[PDB]
Amino acid sequence: SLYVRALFDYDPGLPFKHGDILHVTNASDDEWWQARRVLGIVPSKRRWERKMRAVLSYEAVQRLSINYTRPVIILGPLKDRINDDLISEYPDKFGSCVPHTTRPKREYEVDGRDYHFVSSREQMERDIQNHLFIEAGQYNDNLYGTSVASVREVAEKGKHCILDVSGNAIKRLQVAQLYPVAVFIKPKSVDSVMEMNRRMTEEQAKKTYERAIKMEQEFGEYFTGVVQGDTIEEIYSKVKSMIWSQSGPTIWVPS
Amino acid sequence: RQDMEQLDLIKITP
Repeated sequence: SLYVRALFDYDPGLPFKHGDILHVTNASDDEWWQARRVLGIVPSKRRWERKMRAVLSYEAVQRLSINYTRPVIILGPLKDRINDDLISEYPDKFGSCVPHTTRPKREYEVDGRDYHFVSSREQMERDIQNHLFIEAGQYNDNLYGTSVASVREVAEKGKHCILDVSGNAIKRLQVAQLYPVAVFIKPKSVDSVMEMNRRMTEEQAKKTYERAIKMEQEFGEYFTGVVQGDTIEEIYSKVKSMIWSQSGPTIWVPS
Repeated sequence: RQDMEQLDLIKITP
């Protein structure tokens, strides 16, 4: 009774963006809801789902008091640049995890600083099957991954764990009860991608643009926010604003 | 970490 996260942009009536939390003040009408927007008229869930079937519509959400600092996952083109900005400019606000690997420790490496080294590939496989990792992968036949416990340690000491992970990790963290701020940075156009990345050609930028549209579709239920902008500085402001807003002690979580 | 930039991700069941 009744707050929902909108999973689409709506341009009518109450405008809203993918990620916005709406207070639905009246849902009696099958086609149209009245809604408030926890910073008008909006399509009902069934109406929007009919339009899209012709599916991301609304997700019910609720308040939670948490007792840890939320991990941060930035997705989309520009994520590497923004993650770099955050951890470098704000080292006292963000922490990173130390990943695990089965690759052998090399001469100048330090366990617990470079990696948590795992002596047996079979043991790391068991741990992955036992859901001890939020993300794992292979390189040169060795396994690598970011553990639930490493993220929990950062969250519990009071820093935001900046995670370079894919969208499938968001779900894993929700299950672990370490709800992340998950922000997708959505490009406006291929032109915009080129504007803010004068490195790429208009074939590379097009592929990047394409990949982002698909990512938003695939993981659109899991984002807690979506940001857009015409400059990197506008984007970066909006990301910091979103991190602040979604920091709690009080936060919105799926119902 | 160079190696982490080069991963083929494995799906975590379920």
